[PDB]
Amino acid sequence: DSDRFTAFEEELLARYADKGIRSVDVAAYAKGIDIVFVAADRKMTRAEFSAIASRSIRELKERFGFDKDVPIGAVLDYKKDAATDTRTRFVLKLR
Ligand code: NA
Repeated sequence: DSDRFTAFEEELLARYADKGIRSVDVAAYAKGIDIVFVAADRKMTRAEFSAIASRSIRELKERFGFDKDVPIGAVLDYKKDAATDTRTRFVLKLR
């Protein structure tokens, strides 16, 4: 149960590691689900992130069977390392 999304997260991490992504988390709450990406840099444009997020959300929905009425969004954070506080770059609104 705790590991429901782990394999999926690991797959996405491995796919986007070359783009500075260091962690991926499927974060579910009452009103929606977000895929939370953490990068070690600020190089990705919004348009680039938006494409990565859109594909990951499509994949999430198909893989876990999330109905069309389940809002899903995505977040890109910049966290350089464990010595540095998180800064959020983009939040794509639950669609
Ligand atoms: Na993770």
